[PDB]
Amino acid sequence: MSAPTPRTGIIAGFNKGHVTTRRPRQPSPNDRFAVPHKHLRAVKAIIADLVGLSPLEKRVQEFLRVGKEKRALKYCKKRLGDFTAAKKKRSKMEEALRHATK
Amino acid sequence: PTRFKKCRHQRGSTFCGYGRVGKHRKHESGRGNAGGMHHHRINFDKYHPGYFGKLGMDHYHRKKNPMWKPTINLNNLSRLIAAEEAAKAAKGGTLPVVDLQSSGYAKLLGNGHIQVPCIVKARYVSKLADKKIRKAGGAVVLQA
Amino acid sequence: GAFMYLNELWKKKSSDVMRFIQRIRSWEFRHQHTVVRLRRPTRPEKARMLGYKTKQGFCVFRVRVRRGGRKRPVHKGITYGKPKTSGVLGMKLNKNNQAVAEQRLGKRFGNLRVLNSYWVNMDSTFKWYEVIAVDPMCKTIRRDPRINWIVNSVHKHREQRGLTSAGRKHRGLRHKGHKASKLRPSYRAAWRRNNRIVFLRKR
Amino acid sequence: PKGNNAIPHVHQKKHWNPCSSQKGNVKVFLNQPAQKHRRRRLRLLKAKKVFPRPLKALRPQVNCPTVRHNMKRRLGRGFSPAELKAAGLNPQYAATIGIRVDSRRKNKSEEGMNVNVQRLKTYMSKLVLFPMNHKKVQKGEASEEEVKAATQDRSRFGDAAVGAVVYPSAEAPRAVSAEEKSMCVYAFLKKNHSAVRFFGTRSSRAAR
Amino acid sequence: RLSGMNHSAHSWGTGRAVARIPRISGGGTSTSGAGAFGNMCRGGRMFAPTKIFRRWHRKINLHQKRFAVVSALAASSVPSLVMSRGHQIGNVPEVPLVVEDSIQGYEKTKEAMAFLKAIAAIDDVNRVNDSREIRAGRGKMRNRRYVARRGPMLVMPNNKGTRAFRNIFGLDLANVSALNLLHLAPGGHVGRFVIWTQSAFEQLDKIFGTFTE
RNA sequence: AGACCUGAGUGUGGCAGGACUACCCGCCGAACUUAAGCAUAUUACUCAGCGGAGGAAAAGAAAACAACCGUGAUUCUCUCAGUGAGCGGCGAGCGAAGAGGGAACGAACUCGUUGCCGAAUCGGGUCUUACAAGGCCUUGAGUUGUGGCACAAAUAUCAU
RNA sequence: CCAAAGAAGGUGUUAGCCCAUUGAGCCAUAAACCUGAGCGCCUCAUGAACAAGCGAGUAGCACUGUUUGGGAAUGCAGUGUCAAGUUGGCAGGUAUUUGUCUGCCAAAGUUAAAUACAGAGUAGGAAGACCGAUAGCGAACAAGUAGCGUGAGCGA
Ligand SMILES: [K+]
Ligand SMILES: [K+]
Ligand SMILES: [K+]
Ligand SMILES: [K+]
Ligand SMILES: [K+]
Ligand SMILES: [K+]
Ligand SMILES: [K+]
Ligand SMILES: [K+]
Ligand SMILES: [K+]
Ligand SMILES: [K+]
Ligand SMILES: [K+]
Ligand SMILES: [K+]
Ligand SMILES: [Mg+2]
Ligand SMILES: [Mg+2]
Ligand SMILES: [Mg+2]
Ligand SMILES: [Mg+2]
Ligand SMILES: [Mg+2]
Ligand SMILES: [Mg+2]
Ligand SMILES: [Mg+2]
Ligand SMILES: [Mg+2]
Ligand SMILES: [Mg+2]
Ligand SMILES: [Mg+2]
Ligand SMILES: [Mg+2]
Ligand SMILES: [Mg+2]
Ligand SMILES: [Mg+2]
Ligand SMILES: [Mg+2]
Ligand SMILES: [Mg+2]
Ligand SMILES: [Mg+2]
Ligand SMILES: [Mg+2]
Ligand SMILES: [Mg+2]
Ligand SMILES: [Mg+2]
Ligand SMILES: [Mg+2]
Ligand SMILES: [Mg+2]
Ligand SMILES: [Mg+2]
Ligand code: NA
Ligand code: NA
Ligand code: NA
Ligand code: NA
Repeated sequence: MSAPTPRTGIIAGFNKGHVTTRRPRQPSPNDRFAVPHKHLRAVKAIIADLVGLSPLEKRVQEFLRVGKEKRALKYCKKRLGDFTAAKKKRSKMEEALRHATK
Repeated sequence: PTRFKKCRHQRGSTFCGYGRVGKHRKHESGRGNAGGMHHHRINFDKYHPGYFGKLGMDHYHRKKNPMWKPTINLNNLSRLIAAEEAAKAAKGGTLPVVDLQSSGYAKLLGNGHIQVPCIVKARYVSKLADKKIRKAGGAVVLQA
Repeated sequence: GAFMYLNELWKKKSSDVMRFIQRIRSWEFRHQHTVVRLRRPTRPEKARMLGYKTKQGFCVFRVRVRRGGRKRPVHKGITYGKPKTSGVLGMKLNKNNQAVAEQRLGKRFGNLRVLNSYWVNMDSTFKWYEVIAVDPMCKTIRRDPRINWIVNSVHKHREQRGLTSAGRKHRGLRHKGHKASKLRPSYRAAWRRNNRIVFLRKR
Repeated sequence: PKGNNAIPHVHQKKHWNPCSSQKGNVKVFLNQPAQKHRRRRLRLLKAKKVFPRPLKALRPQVNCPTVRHNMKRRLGRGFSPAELKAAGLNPQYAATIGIRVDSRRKNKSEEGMNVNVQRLKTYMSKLVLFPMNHKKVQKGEASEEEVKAATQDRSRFGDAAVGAVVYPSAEAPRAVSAEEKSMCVYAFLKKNHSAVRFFGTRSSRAAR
Repeated sequence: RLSGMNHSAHSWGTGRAVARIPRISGGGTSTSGAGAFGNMCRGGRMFAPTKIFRRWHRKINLHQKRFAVVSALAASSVPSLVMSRGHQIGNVPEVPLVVEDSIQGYEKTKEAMAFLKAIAAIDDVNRVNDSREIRAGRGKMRNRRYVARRGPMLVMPNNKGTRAFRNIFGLDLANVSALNLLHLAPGGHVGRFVIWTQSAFEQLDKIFGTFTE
């Protein structure tokens, strides 16, 4: 764990600020939020296989079957409100299409 | 005190300095700053120019702690030095050290003649202040 | 555990199987009363999350609230005053339907203490919430350290004062800092602080 | 007439005045001396009740946040578990011998950690721990002479054992360095300032 | 705030041959139709009813307070100013009057009275004693029934020694560490008769300072 | 026959109901007024109306500030600040927050989850001077999960 | 003559010594309270050393209404639509698409103090540069009374 870059001791600059002996960022219980969740993913996969697809997912999968993937992204963005969520949903549907073929 | 007010001198006057013709009515010109663009425009325009309109950008959520930057000049630097240290201070020798951020200042400006040479620790400085204090036998040390 | 599977199953609410279950349930609920006592919660995972325990003294009631916006109850839609306060149909209640259901349950059954509630179903005209209630006179409740607090008098009709989760939601206590500065501890308290005229003794 | 006066913005157009028909919105301080007396009497009563323990629990020394105040020091909410561990104390046990603990506070530097570790060391050196049983005294527990000679701190900040918060000492007078007579401090500071002021535009120009 | 305004009290109008002041509503009473809601009407509301927001207390600069106390102390040492303020000091040995600290060990009011007779403050004490009387107005109907003159003020170095002096009528007790201007210049008049203990006298230079120190 | 699911009747043991309502919590909510007119605005997130607690109430243990050399639940005070914030027929008017000095403060805990257990749990009888945080019994309730142990102030617990 | 008591009430005029008061103290106590977490006994507890998860019609988002200093939206409500969790989410006060950084981890719950009492009570106190019987509460008095109104109410 690299020690942080020391400050320069002046009020302006790239590493401006009073000079102290900086300590590294200590581990936190919240650090486990970025770790992959294998059991949660397995439970979600079982539930998804059990229940099937939602109407949004069916519409996006048909959009992806034909060449229109930008329109699938637009539809996802309209339904979800966020571009990151739309891209995640489109990627999940692409992976589901690949899994269905294979 | 009520005994010093004009109400006591006007006992028996029946008008209290407001006249028989005009009288003292409730609100004869509106309430507050009413009519600053009509029927009080002369007053507003000759006594408070610039009142109406818009100017400049908008700084949403202005925190004034980040902008804190008091200034001190070169001829005022003896306020931050004890008398005995200024007694011994001289060019080419041991000089008192002034910490501006601990004394309450951020920038050294440099107007006038510096009375006592010293080493000034300052966050900011002017070019004229830096040059003048270096000529006078002192110095500036940047701090944060 | 099984909780993970039930939780994911209830997160998949738009699937075919859950839509079928919810349609049958909405029909069955539509053909019942406004307030219905249940032996067991329809969603045990959600009930246990919100505070329900399968112990003596815990009760579940399903409460039904009609859907849609508020109508101002002015005669013939006639309002007098400025045209600003003239809308009769486009106004909205400043309190959510979950809070309304909790308050209806608590006002109907005054011997119980309302703890929480959760959404179970909704159709084109109705919305159903399951409300958890606790009996303050039960020995199991009065001797359990984790539900003991509800026996005290400050918790009488907390749902009517908006101290439940839905009450906090519509009061704005879901937010902190610069998002709820004028809403804390309450908007009335902030208004009092900001508007009271202060007269220091020596001034 | 009106004449030349400041434009008034007195802000009294609400129903603050208590009259007939109006409850009012006012706050008078006529109970200020009585409340000061009550607070002092309650503090003395609490000190008598919690005798011989210090009235105020031990608190750390912290730096004030913004750049306007970062040169100032004050008392924190409590000692971090890192500082307690460095001083050799369990946080849960320290919470029982009158030490405030703060799990939220992070130590981003060694100086502010060392000052608080020194505070903890001084407090634990001056601490007198009464035995649970005076007949069987365990390790690290006071004897009967220390128990009988105990005294209460009763200080406003609870810092008689460790003193007030320490500040950096003033630099002694010295001579100007040869590099200090020649270096252009304004040029150095302006170069450093402009490096950040025009970082994005310089990078864009270099890329294009 | 409700006083004088706790009525319906609407105005009758102008068609009836009466003034337009609001009149009390109803009938069957002597108060019906009586004028209400006015400083001139009987049972009405006073002009500008008094509030508790009035500025009762004042801020005085610390240096100005210290200057006032210092001036009162300086004036207390001039025998002619003390004489002109009203005190009977025609037999006291010296002004400023400084006595030994052995009076702090007195346990009996008769010992205190003997000391007062010895140092000849008994003339001023008798002055206030003879001056005691009943107040001359509504103050005695309030809790201000009796009045008397001021008399000497005995200053002690600390809080001890007042046991024999607390019950003497016409003698005030003071602590050198906390000197009050309302007692050094009663009524705003400088030249109070002050009896110093030796220790209180020697504390004065350190308490108030010097022109240079 | 029987079960258990859903729902009744009765017995037995309880509780709710009204008053108060200064303050406090939730809703609902004007207008006169001011803008020298008036419709946005203002009055005012106020009066009146309808609920609900308590000696206080509410809030409260960071999905917090910040941008520091950083701080550290809530509440309150002075200050910030009638603001070179902002909002506004940018008019009349309106209008906060962080930081700082303080008050207070032994201030923190509980559940769901996840692991590992799994009825060890709860009522009810009866006994112990005991409607015991105890023993014994009990299908009565509960396995559609009550209870235990460990989750950062942490690094096992469980024996003997 | 008394004063460790001068305290201001009463008594046929203006009372330290006529009376009551003005102090150490003394006596008596359901429970609670406080006191080596006072102290025994029985009983019952109990301390120290001998890998995965983390709160879903939720958070968003759209439209509408409202609220806010919050402004390409500060909160909230209705309805539609509806996540992530293996660039994990949320905040960082100019909307967008990026990618860096910082702080934090929502959608169960409990919690004392410092704070209010702006027309409340209960049991007490201290008062006042206040009012002084057309005043001060409507009410110094068998006053919310007598009286008045179908009544809500009004009210000496
Ligand atoms: K409706
Ligand atoms: K209308
Ligand atoms: K605040
Ligand atoms: K002053
Ligand atoms: K007008
Ligand atoms: K408003
Ligand atoms: K502070
Ligand atoms: K008397
Ligand atoms: K991040
Ligand atoms: K709470
Ligand atoms: K309050
Ligand atoms: K009260
Ligand atoms: Mg005049
Ligand atoms: Mg005129
Ligand atoms: Mg509404
Ligand atoms: Mg709050
Ligand atoms: Mg012990
Ligand atoms: Mg009156
Ligand atoms: Mg007279
Ligand atoms: Mg109201
Ligand atoms: Mg309190
Ligand atoms: Mg509370
Ligand atoms: Mg406003
Ligand atoms: Mg459990
Ligand atoms: Mg013990
Ligand atoms: Mg014992
Ligand atoms: Mg939603
Ligand atoms: Mg508005
Ligand atoms: Mg607004
Ligand atoms: Mg969470
Ligand atoms: Mg007084
Ligand atoms: Mg009369
Ligand atoms: Mg009267
Ligand atoms: Mg009357
Ligand atoms: Na006189
Ligand atoms: Na009630
Ligand atoms: Na503060
Ligand atoms: Na006395």
